[PDB]
Amino acid sequence: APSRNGMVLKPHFHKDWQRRVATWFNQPARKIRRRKARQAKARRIAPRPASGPIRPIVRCPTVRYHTKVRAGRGFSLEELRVAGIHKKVARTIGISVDPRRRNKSTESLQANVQRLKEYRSKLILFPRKPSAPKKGDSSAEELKLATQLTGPVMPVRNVYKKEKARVITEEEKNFKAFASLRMARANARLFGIRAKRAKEAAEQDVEKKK
Amino acid sequence: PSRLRKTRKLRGHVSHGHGRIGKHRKHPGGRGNAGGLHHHRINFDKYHPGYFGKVGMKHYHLKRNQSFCPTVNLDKLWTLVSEQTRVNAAKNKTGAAPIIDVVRSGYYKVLGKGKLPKQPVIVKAKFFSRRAEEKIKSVGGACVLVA
RNA sequence: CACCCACUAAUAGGGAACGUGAGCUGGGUUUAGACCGUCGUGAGACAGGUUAGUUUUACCCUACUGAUGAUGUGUUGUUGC
RNA sequence: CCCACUGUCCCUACCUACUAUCCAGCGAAACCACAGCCAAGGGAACGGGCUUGGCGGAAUCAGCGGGGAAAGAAGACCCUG
RNA sequence: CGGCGGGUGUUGACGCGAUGUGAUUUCUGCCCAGUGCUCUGAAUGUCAAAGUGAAGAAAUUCAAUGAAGCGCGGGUAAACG
RNA sequence: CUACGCCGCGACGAGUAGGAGGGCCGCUGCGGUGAGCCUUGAAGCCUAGGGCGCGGGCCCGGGUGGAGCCGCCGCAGGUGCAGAUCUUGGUGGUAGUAGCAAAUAUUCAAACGAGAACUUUGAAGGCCGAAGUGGAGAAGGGUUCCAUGUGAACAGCAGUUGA
RNA sequence: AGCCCGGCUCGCUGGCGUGGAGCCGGGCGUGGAAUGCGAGUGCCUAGUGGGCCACUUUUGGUAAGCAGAACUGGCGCUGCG
RNA sequence: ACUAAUCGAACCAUCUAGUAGCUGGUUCCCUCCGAAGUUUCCCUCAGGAUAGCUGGCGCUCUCGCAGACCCGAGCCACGCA
RNA sequence: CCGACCCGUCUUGAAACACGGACCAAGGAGUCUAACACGUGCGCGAGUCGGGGGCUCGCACGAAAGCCGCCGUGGCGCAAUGAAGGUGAAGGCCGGCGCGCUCGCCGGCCGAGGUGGGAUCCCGAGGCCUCUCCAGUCCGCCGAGGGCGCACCACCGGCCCGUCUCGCCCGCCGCGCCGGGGAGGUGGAGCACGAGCGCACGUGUUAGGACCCGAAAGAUGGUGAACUAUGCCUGGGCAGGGCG
RNA sequence: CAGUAACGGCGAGUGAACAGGGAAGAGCCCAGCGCCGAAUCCCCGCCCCGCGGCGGGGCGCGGGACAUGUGGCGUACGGAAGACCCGCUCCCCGGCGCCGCUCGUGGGGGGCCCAAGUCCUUCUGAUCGAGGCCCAGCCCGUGGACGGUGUGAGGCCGGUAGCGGCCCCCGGCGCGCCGGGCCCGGGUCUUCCCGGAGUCGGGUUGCUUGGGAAUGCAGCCCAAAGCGGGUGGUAAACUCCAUCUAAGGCUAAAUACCGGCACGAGACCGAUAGUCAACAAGUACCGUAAGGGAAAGUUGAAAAGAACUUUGAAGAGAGAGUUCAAGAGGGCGUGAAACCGUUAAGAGGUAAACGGGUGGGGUCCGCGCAGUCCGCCCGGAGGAUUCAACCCGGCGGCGGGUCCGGCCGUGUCGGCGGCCCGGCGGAUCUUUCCCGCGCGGGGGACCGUCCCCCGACCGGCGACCGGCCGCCGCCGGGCGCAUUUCC
Ligand SMILES: [Mg+2]
Ligand SMILES: [Mg+2]
Ligand SMILES: [Mg+2]
Ligand SMILES: [Mg+2]
Ligand SMILES: [Mg+2]
Ligand SMILES: [Mg+2]
Ligand SMILES: [Mg+2]
Ligand SMILES: [Mg+2]
Ligand SMILES: [Mg+2]
Ligand SMILES: [Mg+2]
Ligand SMILES: [Mg+2]
Ligand SMILES: [Mg+2]
Ligand SMILES: [Mg+2]
Ligand SMILES: [Mg+2]
Ligand SMILES: [Mg+2]
Ligand SMILES: [Mg+2]
Ligand SMILES: [Mg+2]
Ligand SMILES: [Mg+2]
Ligand SMILES: [Mg+2]
Ligand SMILES: [Mg+2]
Ligand SMILES: [Mg+2]
Ligand SMILES: [Mg+2]
Ligand SMILES: [Mg+2]
Ligand SMILES: [Mg+2]
Ligand SMILES: [Mg+2]
Ligand SMILES: [Mg+2]
Ligand SMILES: [Mg+2]
Ligand SMILES: [Mg+2]
Ligand SMILES: [Mg+2]
Ligand SMILES: [Mg+2]
Ligand SMILES: [Mg+2]
Ligand SMILES: [Mg+2]
Ligand SMILES: [Mg+2]
Ligand SMILES: [Mg+2]
Ligand SMILES: [Mg+2]
Ligand SMILES: [Mg+2]
Ligand SMILES: [Mg+2]
Ligand SMILES: [Mg+2]
Ligand SMILES: [Mg+2]
Ligand SMILES: [Mg+2]
Ligand SMILES: [Mg+2]
Ligand SMILES: [Mg+2]
Ligand SMILES: [Mg+2]
Ligand SMILES: [Mg+2]
Ligand SMILES: [Mg+2]
Ligand SMILES: [Mg+2]
Ligand SMILES: [Mg+2]
Ligand SMILES: [Mg+2]
Ligand SMILES: [Mg+2]
Ligand SMILES: [Mg+2]
Ligand SMILES: [Mg+2]
Ligand SMILES: [Mg+2]
Ligand SMILES: [Mg+2]
Ligand SMILES: [Mg+2]
Ligand SMILES: [Mg+2]
Ligand SMILES: [Mg+2]
Ligand SMILES: [Mg+2]
Ligand SMILES: [Mg+2]
Ligand SMILES: [Mg+2]
Ligand SMILES: [Mg+2]
Ligand SMILES: [Mg+2]
Ligand SMILES: [Mg+2]
Ligand SMILES: [Mg+2]
Ligand SMILES: [Mg+2]
Ligand SMILES: [Mg+2]
Repeated sequence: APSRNGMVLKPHFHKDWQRRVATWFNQPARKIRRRKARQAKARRIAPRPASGPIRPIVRCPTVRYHTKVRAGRGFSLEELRVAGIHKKVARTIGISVDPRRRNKSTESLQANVQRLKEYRSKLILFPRKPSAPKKGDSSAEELKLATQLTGPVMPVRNVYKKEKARVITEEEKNFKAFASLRMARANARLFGIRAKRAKEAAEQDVEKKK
Repeated sequence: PSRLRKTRKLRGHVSHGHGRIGKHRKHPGGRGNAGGLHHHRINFDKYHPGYFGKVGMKHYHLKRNQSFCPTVNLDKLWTLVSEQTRVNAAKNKTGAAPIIDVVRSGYYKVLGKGKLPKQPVIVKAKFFSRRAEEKIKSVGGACVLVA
């Protein structure tokens, strides 16, 4: 029964909830097990980076997040093609590939291919037979310069272009931002019906004289 | 701490603070929000008006991200840059005005509450309100739009 | 309750948890079976009729009925008021 | 309803067996606020307790069915949900 | 639950199945308005889905057609009554 | 003058349901602390022993006991019982009472034996009376069958007897 | 927060410098009955939501320790003479 | 009627600690404050919500805090009943 | 000697001829989770919070504690209003101008208005002093009046969003069934120089077994015809007399 | 995200997804279309190498499957075939011998071992208790977890710590070799080839979902297309756009775990509790069955478990004995209450019991029984360092222009002092000196906090401290040995 002022509450506890209760007493144990697995994997892939393959620079989808940028699943085939890396050799040398990702614009394409070229420059390649260095790398730069990389490879970072203070011009002072926004909304709203009315007026015009 | 509760003081009193006449029974009045239109109608009308009925248009598959548009007021506008920026602009001999990117700071619309200090500034925003634009123009600034 | 027969001095009226069921009886009402009449579409109902239908315990306390005893007169007995 | 028959009755009596009874042995249960003498008063309008009076004498035995509104069952009647 | 499954049925109207009344004797009267049951579809009214036609750009709308049943018409009380 | 302390003055004091405060009231366990207590005797229990507090309760003496226990500052509860025809266990009155009364019946002597109404043997008097209280099976039981021994418990008295 | 002087505003009202309302300055304390008392204000909130009785007023009823109202007090919740 | 002492729907386990506006119970001490059986609405009349009555937490203010012993040196608080 | 009926409970009313209670011991009933609301304590504060993850000899304690900061994603708060499209919270004075037309173009200032109350604070004429005086040195107390007024209250204005009524202007890379603005009412859980966030505790309400015990019932899946009811199969049994 | 969009007698109630941040991260294979002399696969005999999960190689005018389609290439990310150019780039499989010894320090499994008091004196039935152990303190400690042992034990024993030791077995990591397989990769151009049907979709019905003119699933009816089809959260027509490519298949990790095997732990319970079950417990027992289902721990350190005598037929007693204790005697630790027996005291006709007030008796308590103490002074009779004041030494307290330092707080100057030779930050400006198209990352300058410094001025010695003085106080050692001082 309600009692004086209060919030109308609707608990979702009518469905025998006590048979399905997930306690978290194994959370510290799970963290320990995950850390042990991470360390074992890092030991298994000894000089290779612990986090794994390099990931592409990827802009977040919706209008809420399109100002941010993050790491994607894998580099696109167009990026690999213009960077000169085979799509079957990239995974061997540690480059994640995403065959189902497309490149709508050219700026993201170019950013990801400079990322690929920078990674390829920073890559140290061990020959299959250490006694027979065929085409990988010189032994000088892989004897002591080889080191397991901790953290994501070339972590994706949001960059901000700083604009220096400048003199405001008369055109910028005379721009009407609110009026422009209102008129743009009105034009986008009435674009179709204006076209239909113009079409009807043209129909009347092409036969007004008879 | 169970030692700080009324149960430790209600030992020895037969009804445990629930009365001898009305007692403490299972569910007098119903369970939950029962009888909100019949025998709890006075409580519901008194404290939760508008509770019953439908108002407005329903919209399937609402995506909050589409309508995401955080706002910032002009009184908090200058807090988005460093103090160095404002003092340098104030003491600048030339009429150079700093650029404030509220989209960079995480805001899409600039609202017009408050007042601005008397110094020009360029403001980059997705949307502006009419009074915000007027107050920015008043101090000799400019409003520029971004997408 | 009633009514009649007969006797009689008279056949007055009442109470006691409408005295009295671990006192009885169980004829009546008032379970379950069943029949009739009326009512109800029906299941079924009827201060309407009819028939058949388990009446358990006292050894406790008191009361009462009887039966030993108890206190005092040193013990004990007889006769007594 | 009639004949016959008879202790159904007038109107009760006597006898027999087994008990009950007393003893040796053996040995429960129901029930139990505390308990247990009355009259009147008042009181939840029928008291064992309270008030006012009557009064009150250990421990017991055999019976008894007036009381304990006795025991047995969270009334089956009636109403409410 | 289901299978062309099973019982009556190793049966066939002097047989199976469903009712009422209750030996024999003597009788079993009137009522088909009501509610049931049943016979006939006769132009027939209503009547779902599907199908048909039309309008529309389509969704859709409308119209035409018209199965049982119900209405309409007979029978029936050892059907309820 | 533990200032969460101490001191002064004035008025006031009923209480169900209910609310609040205080508890140096009480139980159990944890973190600290008492250079705490204890086989020269812990807990528990008993006590015509001495006291303290309005009270919840607590301290000390004596006895029993034989290995653990407590104060203070915080923390945490499965934390306080007279009731629930409460649950489990134990024990009274009733009460040495009701009762050991369906189917006629026992008696004498002897033996064994510590012990005989009940066992065994003999004698007598009775009963079942062949549709049996007789002689044998089915189902069911499962060793109850047979011999020897015992007299704890059981055979609602007893037993020297017994399924 | 009273009274009395001036002055200003009004798009209301209007013969009128009218009326009304508001606003702005200024001056008036004998604090404009008695008595008593320190007031104002917010949040959260339990229990209760069967009542009963008495004086008096009062409705129904022959009446009721009946049923129903008004006022105050009480019992409930309260001991004491 | 009977269906393993169970029948107007057996027994066993589980859903299940089913629900109950109804009955019963509800565990230490002291101190302070202290009720209601009334209003309105409810398939409401043995129950709730609601206002009232209660408690707790406060907060905003008023009289001043007087002379180190002592000693006042027309006018005597916001406001309330 | 005086006083003293048996407790618990429901009840207007219990000592009741109202119910439970023979006695004793042990057990025995408002709990935990979640979500709210308000109050209180703590930290930080227009912010706050790492709770999920990760890094640290992996582990007696330690399943703890510590740290992250381009792990603050995100939650809550910092903005409301409208069904929605959407829109979205600064005014007061001195002026020169159209015509200061109840209004349009700018300057200079200041920065959420005003009235009435308002703790506190400030100024303060005049008083209080010693062995006394004509003459000023330093500060202490009382003080009529006056001033700035916190929080909060009442009121009047102002601003934002919705919706009506009236009406006239303005803008343009789209001259539009375009966009913007005003005045006067009215609807809002608004603004009007933030108060929240996290943690803990208490109380109250609620969903959960929900203070403890309690139905008559309902559902699912199994076990029973050793009793009984009935059908079938295969066995067994029933003196002596009368009527005729 | 979010108790949100939405569903809901729009009531009670129900209720996702996308984006974002993380844990983990892995991709692929057919059919078809095609090309390749079926290139393919199974079985059976023979030989050799092997056994340890039965494989490898070779042989068979040996069988069979298979053109009603095996294998190789190839799969939507396109693919194939030709040319032209460029690069030879190096794969996996099972052993032989051994390293780095597998690795947070053994990789796993098993076995056996590794410090130090039973020292002295005492308590006790027994002690693991108590006191001590000169050298800074008994000994070890990388071991002071735990358990056992007649208490309570780091050193008595097992263990515990330790990148401690030894032995046995098993598994995967590189090199040289071994047996054999193993067949070309990329770019450009040209020519070709490209897809899953009673399926999608539509109607209807039923269930389901938050899915609302119908989210998903299924039954029935209809029944496809190929610039096609699906989706684009309101039914429909036209139109543009976006996105994917259904009706075939496989795939580790992050995730779940009240059963099982083996472990570790706990602010949990402590024999009516905790599992029903601490024990011959799913046992005894109950029911025809399905099924239901308990109660029940403790002598003692050690049985040392009462020899023997005596009465009785025995149970059972009286002695004796063991033990620290049988006032621990085989359901035996302790041993409450209810209830009962006996003893002692008191009392008794208004049932007991109770409150207040006394009185009597009784058991105990009070070291009760000649009643306290202690400060000063007076008087008496005795002792003794030594009383005061001075000297020396030590230590404290207080004060001192800072006497002298050490400094401390707040400012104030030149920055000599730091992006080489001091930091950290800035939504502040830049090469107009430096490596990426006139388009980045560095390096600089400036600013803010700084840092230690060279020094000075202001306030102060502060509760941040020292040295000197001055005063005072205390203590120790002298002298003071008597009208002082003390007992
Ligand atoms: Mg109370
Ligand atoms: Mg009680
Ligand atoms: Mg209603
Ligand atoms: Mg009678
Ligand atoms: Mg009687
Ligand atoms: Mg009777
Ligand atoms: Mg009768
Ligand atoms: Mg009858
Ligand atoms: Mg009969
Ligand atoms: Mg008798
Ligand atoms: Mg009487
Ligand atoms: Mg009843
Ligand atoms: Mg009943
Ligand atoms: Mg017949
Ligand atoms: Mg007839
Ligand atoms: Mg028809
Ligand atoms: Mg006829
Ligand atoms: Mg009181
Ligand atoms: Mg409890
Ligand atoms: Mg009890
Ligand atoms: Mg007898
Ligand atoms: Mg007898
Ligand atoms: Mg005979
Ligand atoms: Mg026989
Ligand atoms: Mg025998
Ligand atoms: Mg016997
Ligand atoms: Mg009530
Ligand atoms: Mg009345
Ligand atoms: Mg009451
Ligand atoms: Mg009162
Ligand atoms: Mg009174
Ligand atoms: Mg139940
Ligand atoms: Mg009631
Ligand atoms: Mg009651
Ligand atoms: Mg009553
Ligand atoms: Mg009572
Ligand atoms: Mg009575
Ligand atoms: Mg009764
Ligand atoms: Mg009752
Ligand atoms: Mg009773
Ligand atoms: Mg009881
Ligand atoms: Mg208890
Ligand atoms: Mg942590
Ligand atoms: Mg964010
Ligand atoms: Mg004000
Ligand atoms: Mg206002
Ligand atoms: Mg509340
Ligand atoms: Mg319950
Ligand atoms: Mg139902
Ligand atoms: Mg049978
Ligand atoms: Mg939220
Ligand atoms: Mg659901
Ligand atoms: Mg990751
Ligand atoms: Mg092929
Ligand atoms: Mg050792
Ligand atoms: Mg030990
Ligand atoms: Mg040890
Ligand atoms: Mg070891
Ligand atoms: Mg749409
Ligand atoms: Mg147990
Ligand atoms: Mg015990
Ligand atoms: Mg014996
Ligand atoms: Mg002993
Ligand atoms: Mg014992
Ligand atoms: Mg005794």
